[PDB]
Amino acid sequence: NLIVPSESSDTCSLIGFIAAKDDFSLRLMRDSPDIGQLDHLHAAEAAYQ
Amino acid sequence: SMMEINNTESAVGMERLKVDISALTDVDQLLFNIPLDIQLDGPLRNTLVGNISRYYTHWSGSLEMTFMFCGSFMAAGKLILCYTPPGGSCPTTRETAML
Amino acid sequence: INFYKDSYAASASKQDFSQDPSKFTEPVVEGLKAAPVL
Amino acid sequence: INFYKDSYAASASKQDFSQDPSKFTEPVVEGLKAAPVL
Amino acid sequence: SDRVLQLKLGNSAIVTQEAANYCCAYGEWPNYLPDHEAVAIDKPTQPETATDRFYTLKSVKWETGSTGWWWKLPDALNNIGMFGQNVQHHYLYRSGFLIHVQCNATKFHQGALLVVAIPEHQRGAHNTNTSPGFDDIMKGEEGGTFNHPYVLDDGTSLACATIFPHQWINLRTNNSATIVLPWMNAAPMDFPLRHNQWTLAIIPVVPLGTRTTSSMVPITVSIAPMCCEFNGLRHAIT
Amino acid sequence: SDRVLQLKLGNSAIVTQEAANYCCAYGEWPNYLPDHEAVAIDKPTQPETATDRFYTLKSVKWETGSTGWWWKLPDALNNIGMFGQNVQHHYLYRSGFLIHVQCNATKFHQGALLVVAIPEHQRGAHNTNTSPGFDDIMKGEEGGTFNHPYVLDDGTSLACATIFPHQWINLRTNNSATIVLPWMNAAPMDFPLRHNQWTLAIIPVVPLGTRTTSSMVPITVSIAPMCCEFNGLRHAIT
Amino acid sequence: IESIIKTATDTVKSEINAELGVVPSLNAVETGATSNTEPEEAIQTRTVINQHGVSETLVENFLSRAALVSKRSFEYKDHTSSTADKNFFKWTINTRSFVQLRRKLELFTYLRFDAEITILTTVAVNGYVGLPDLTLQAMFVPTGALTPEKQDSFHWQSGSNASVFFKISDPPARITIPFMCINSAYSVFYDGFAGFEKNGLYGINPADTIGNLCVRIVNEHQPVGFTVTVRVYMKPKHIKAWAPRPPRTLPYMSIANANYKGKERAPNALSAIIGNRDSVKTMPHNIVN
Amino acid sequence: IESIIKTATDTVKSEINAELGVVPSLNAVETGATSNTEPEEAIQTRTVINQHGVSETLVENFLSRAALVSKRSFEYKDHTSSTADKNFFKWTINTRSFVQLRRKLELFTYLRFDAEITILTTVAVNGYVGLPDLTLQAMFVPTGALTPEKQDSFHWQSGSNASVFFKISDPPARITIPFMCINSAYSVFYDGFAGFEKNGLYGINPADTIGNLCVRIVNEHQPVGFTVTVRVYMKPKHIKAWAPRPPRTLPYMSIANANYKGKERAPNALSAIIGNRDSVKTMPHNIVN
Ligand SMILES: CC(C)Oc1ccc(C(=O)Nc2cccc3c(-c4cnn(CC(F)(F)F)c4)ccnc23)cc1
Ligand SMILES: CC(C)Oc1ccc(C(=O)Nc2cccc3c(-c4cnn(CC(F)(F)F)c4)ccnc23)cc1
Repeated sequence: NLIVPSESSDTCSLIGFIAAKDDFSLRLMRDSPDIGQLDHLHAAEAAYQ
Repeated sequence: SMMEINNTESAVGMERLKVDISALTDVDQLLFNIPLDIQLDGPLRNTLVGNISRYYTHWSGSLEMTFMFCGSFMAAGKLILCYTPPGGSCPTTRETAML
Repeated sequence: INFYKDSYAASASKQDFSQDPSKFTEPVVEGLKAAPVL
Repeated sequence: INFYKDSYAASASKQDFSQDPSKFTEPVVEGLKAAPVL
Repeated sequence: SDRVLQLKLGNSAIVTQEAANYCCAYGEWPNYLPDHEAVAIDKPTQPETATDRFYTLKSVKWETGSTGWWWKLPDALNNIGMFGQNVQHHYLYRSGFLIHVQCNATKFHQGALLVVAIPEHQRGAHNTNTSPGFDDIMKGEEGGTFNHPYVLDDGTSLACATIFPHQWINLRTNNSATIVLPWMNAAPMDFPLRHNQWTLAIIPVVPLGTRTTSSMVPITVSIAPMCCEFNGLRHAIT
Repeated sequence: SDRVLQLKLGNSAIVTQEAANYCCAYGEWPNYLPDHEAVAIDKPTQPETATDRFYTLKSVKWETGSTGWWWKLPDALNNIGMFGQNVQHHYLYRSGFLIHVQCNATKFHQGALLVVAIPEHQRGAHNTNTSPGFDDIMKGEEGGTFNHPYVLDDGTSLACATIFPHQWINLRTNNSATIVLPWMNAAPMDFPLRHNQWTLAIIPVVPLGTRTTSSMVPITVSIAPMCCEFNGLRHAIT
Repeated sequence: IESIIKTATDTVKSEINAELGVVPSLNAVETGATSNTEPEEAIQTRTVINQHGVSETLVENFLSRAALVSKRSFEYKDHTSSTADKNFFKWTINTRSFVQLRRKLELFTYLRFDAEITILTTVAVNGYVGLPDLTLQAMFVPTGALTPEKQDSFHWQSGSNASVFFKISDPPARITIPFMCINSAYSVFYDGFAGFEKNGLYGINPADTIGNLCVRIVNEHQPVGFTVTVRVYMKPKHIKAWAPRPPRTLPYMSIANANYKGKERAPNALSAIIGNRDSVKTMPHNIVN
Repeated sequence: IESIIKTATDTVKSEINAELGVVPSLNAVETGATSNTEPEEAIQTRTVINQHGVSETLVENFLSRAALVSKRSFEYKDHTSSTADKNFFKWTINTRSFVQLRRKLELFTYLRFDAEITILTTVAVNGYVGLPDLTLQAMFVPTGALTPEKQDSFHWQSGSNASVFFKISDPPARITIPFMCINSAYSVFYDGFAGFEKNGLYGINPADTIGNLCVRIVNEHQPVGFTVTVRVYMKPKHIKAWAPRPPRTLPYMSIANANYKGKERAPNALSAIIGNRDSVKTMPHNIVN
């Protein structure tokens, strides 16, 4: 159990982390689904003016 | 890099990067689980390993998960962290996960 | 195949397999042992 | 003629004249003689 | 001299007095996975004699109307003995098989069985666009029966099936067939519950015939897994 | 330096930061049965990492009225994982055990547990001529509770139990105990369902006390079988 | 035993035999071995020095010729009112749609090869003003990448996807795709299910998934409509092949499975693969003079 | 310590441990070092000889693929009455306008590379008579040089500016631009102001200014109007990269800054980057049979 005295906070936090080890390998490069645009960015047109 | 394990409604911003643990009155209770799909939008996506891997299609090799306990010095406790190879449902009881 | 006079014209240099991940994973002044870290 | 950097780019490899038909014609643990088979 | 054979594996033995040599598929023998071919890094369990032993399935009756029978590996054994328990507790499996097929009758009987081991025997359905379902494929210990053995239930042909590892049981000549199968997969290990490496098929190309008094003529299948390895210890899927 | 310990067996690991050395019972370590001590002649199965791993039992609450707890080996594990499956399929079993007992509390708590491994802990009943029944003894994973820990439930005494392999958990000092047990039997192997070599006992000689706000204080037991061997492959008794 | 074979075997002369205990023409099919009877054992032969090469039946030569795998027509026009491939299409890459290449590939259980891809484009005016020299973009979209939704979507910027830009007046565009299975060989047949639940596809190995080919016209539409047709050819090269299979007899029904029906009557009916003759004593093309 | 790494690391077999004072699975995240726990320390392993190459994650391979950086359409017509790009345009060179290349480049703080530039041109008839084979001129106008004001201005005589002349029927025009920063590396991010007064731009290093790309049609206008679209691709090559950065999560707002808003709801909302599940105990795609 989590066991705490009266003067400690009754609720405590975990932070979780992840990494690859050095046996890790990646293959077949692709465009990432984490970014996209539907429009011109602001000031993109002004690069032509 | 930090997992967004608390990806729940009512966790806002930085609250999504921590899991809160409390004293329980029942033995061997489940605290949380972590989905391991890097492709689908889970706790692993917005991580260094996550964001770089999503430029690629195939992957191999081991992952490390580290947990830091951020209670007071006076807080004590033991947890069990379990990895289940695929093939069935996610385990809901410690006696199953322990295997 | 590069018959251009300027070396910046050449094709890409895909041969540098040197790594040092410890400058990012272990920038600690005293290295970790296999062993209580603190 | 292959000036590409990846070896999978190359032309086809039509030079492997190795055969072993006995793995399909004779997968018997004791080989046949020239001689009653059974 | 090549008509008598004893097979011994673990606590089980089979003797036959009317064999016809035996087949080692593609001239291979089963072996454990070497380190230069390994993928999964956890130490495997190698149960040896607990798993590497003959299991005898339910016998089927050879009858005048019989189209033939099939059993899928590992599926037919996934619920049997300590082999089945390791299958249920581990994500990954690897093994060969020793297959012994048994059928005796009188010297007044006639009939020929093609006994063939088919790698990746991906079945078709007949006269439909819909692919075979899970319950069409996954029969377990009972196995299935051929719908159209003449095309091997896959739009192909029986006549050319001798390209696969096989023997015949010809009641004139022999009462048993033996096939030794290596590990036969593109990956070095597999999840045993969703893919079958091998299908055993037994097809009566010449039907059973006699003019003596009739008796039930069973065909019996005995299968020993060989060099079983298991990785990814988990709870039982079961 | 002898307060931090990592135990790794198979796919399981335990770390502790407040140990007090660890006990190797009678100075022994587990080993496999050598040929000069063998009886049964069939080749044993040695499942290694499938069986030689920590199993964690249900935690018990340490409460002010607690008399202590006990678990019998192999009985407590006979239905757990691949260890249990080999137990059910084999007539004969042999192994050691690694026992890790876990109990943490605050620096304002007090209490001491005697953690003792008792070989051949043949129980008595209290105030009767009738011997303990099958259901008094065979508790499985849940284990039992002491009726009269002061005489160890066997007309003997707690005070002298330190002749058996033991550590203490003293909440002032340490939060875990570890005992390594060799094979401890007159015969080289045994039938696992009718005899227990070892009883783990945990007795609160000093009761749990604090004046902070109360929390549930569980005690957790983790047991790894070590060098498991099984002989006499059979169907499952189960 | 493995050996190098470049030409067919020579024949030695043979004499009369008459030996007791030696019967080379007798065989035992029940063992599963094919007959080992040599012609020198069956008849009296002459010496023949045989010079016939065997290179044309090499698996490399048998398989490494370019075959059509995809053909798609679409309208190049103003699509503002259409329901349709609106100046682009997506193709889920497969090799089962055209039966000539499919049947050859399915003679094998496992194949490992690199794929040479040739893209041929052709254009006609819709029902004439000349034919336009369009630029096309082909983009390989692997598993889990986003496919384009529109001709002008930003997916086409191709930051990390491989794209080839090519003209209709060019020679056909060509690239090699490496052998990209996550296993050591493609599973040509797969006796299994794709997922951990029971509802996954039968007969497709997830290990063999290639991805998507997305092809657009890069030009803005013209005032008039054209039909563009794209043809994709694959040529396997650097081929390894394992476990030869009995060939397909019945017509294919589907790209998704091995389902079968047969022709209504022989040849290649389910009841009769070979066409019928009147009797086992009838010689169908018998020479008569 | 620097070493040459061509393949992923091998795994050694490991035994049971039980050593006092040795706790390889315990770590101290507060030091800032990542966990050094090896798999051989955490579980019992087998020997694995690992043959997986690591070439595809080389920074050279990760970045050196051609990506769209500029796209411009203009009217090729008689412009005597127009308000407009009158048969030519000027582009102030930047790499921030198309998000796929931008996000990859912004994984790094400093980059040094040469830029391979590919120019793709396409033409459509305005709302058909065939497509004309136009000649175009691209002129690189560095900092402080005069840009063209008209299609026929004398700036286009290009006495010292680099110009490339290219046809629409040609393959795409290609040149390499050398690494031309006045520093040893481009500043991908710049925590500073461009001028000595306070009113200069935030976030742009003056050291990284490339200049202007001016593109005209060289032909006189025809009697009919066309739309010309120019696409510019950059490919970094001979790349060095320093100080990797956390990736962009929120949509970009602007080419001029890192300003952020997020999507209205998760994923990539400012309050929630990952999409929500019901609880920390919910497995969203749990296998059920
Ligand atoms: C846009 C440019 C830059 O990139 C491109 C990338 C790809 C293509 C294209 O069309 N490729 C392909 C078309 C058809 C089949 C394949 C296969 C394949 C399918 N199955 N198998 C195993 C078998 F044979 F056993 F079944 C192998 C593998 C790789 N590619 C294929 C076109 C262009
Ligand atoms: C007309 C012909 C003869 O000459 C030409 C000359 C140039 C071009 C053209 O378009 N060039 C370019 C387009 C887009 C970006 C760049 C960059 C760059 C921007 N930023 N950075 C640092 C980064 F990545 F860190 F941000 C590097 C550098 C040099 N060129 C660029 C086209 C043609």
